[PDB]
Amino acid sequence: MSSLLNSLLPEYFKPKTNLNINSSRVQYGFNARIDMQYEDDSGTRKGSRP
Amino acid sequence: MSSLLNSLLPEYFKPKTNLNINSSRVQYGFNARIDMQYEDDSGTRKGSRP
Amino acid sequence: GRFLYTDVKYEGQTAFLVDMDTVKARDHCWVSIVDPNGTMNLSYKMTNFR
Repeated sequence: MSSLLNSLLPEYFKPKTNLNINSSRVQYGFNARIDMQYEDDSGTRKGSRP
Repeated sequence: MSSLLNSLLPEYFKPKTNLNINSSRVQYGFNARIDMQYEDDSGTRKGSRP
Repeated sequence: GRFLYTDVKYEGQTAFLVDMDTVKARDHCWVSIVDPNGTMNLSYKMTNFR
């Protein structure tokens, strides 16, 4: 059931036709950007994981 | 014709009186800041050339 | 890069003694602090998936 399992993939990702698998192990993920903001009794601190 | 050739220079640049040229070669340019934003079928990526 | 409660590896009830002196610094952004004080607030945003 193609239309069922095709819906599970995320909206941003649309994969191409071919895939040359040449191993018994494949990592899959995404490269996201995190913008953290910290606050406590001592004070405030702002950072960013690129 | 000073007023004609003076108009060709960019609005931000106003040069000073003297210039001690001590060579047969001079580079001239500007240091700009580029804020690129990329989007394709795989996803989005945001960078910045400082 | 996340923490699940099942990493404790003990079903049931317990109390934890956290070692605050031996807090190593593996990956440090500008947000990263070693000494928390009072009520800790962390607000993060995830953007630019690829």
